Amino acid sequence: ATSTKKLHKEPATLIKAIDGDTVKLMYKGQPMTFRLLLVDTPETKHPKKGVEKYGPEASAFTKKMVENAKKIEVEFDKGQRTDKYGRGLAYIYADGKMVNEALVRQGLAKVAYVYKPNNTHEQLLRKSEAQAKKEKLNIWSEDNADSGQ
Repeated sequence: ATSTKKLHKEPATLIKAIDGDTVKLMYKGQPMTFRLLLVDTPETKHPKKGVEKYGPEASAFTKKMVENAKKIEVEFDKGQRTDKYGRGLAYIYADGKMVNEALVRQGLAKVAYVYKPNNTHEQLLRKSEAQAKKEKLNIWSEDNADSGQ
């Protein structure tokens, strides 16, 4: 595949995360929001009696992986760069780990709708989503017995 790859990663710092998909990071010497591309997080405000499933989970792993990951790199996809709300459409890499591939392989986020041309790390997100569903992690842990009946 190519000789030395055609995509690189720029250095960025942490500023202030808000949700599991919305995270503010310092890039280009300026405060810019970043929305995990091809990623989707569950709402934690729908319920007023407190989330009993997984409300405060992706948000805690987002601020914990970004606050600890000293090497945070960002990689914009050849697709657009900013959504219509000024969101940084790209992928995050905490400690050389695809933050998006982590929340998805952990069973705390599903692959967001796929819209071309944004489709680079798509098949990869499909494999991680299948693993979480194959391990019954968090949301994928609904099977009770399914042994005959």
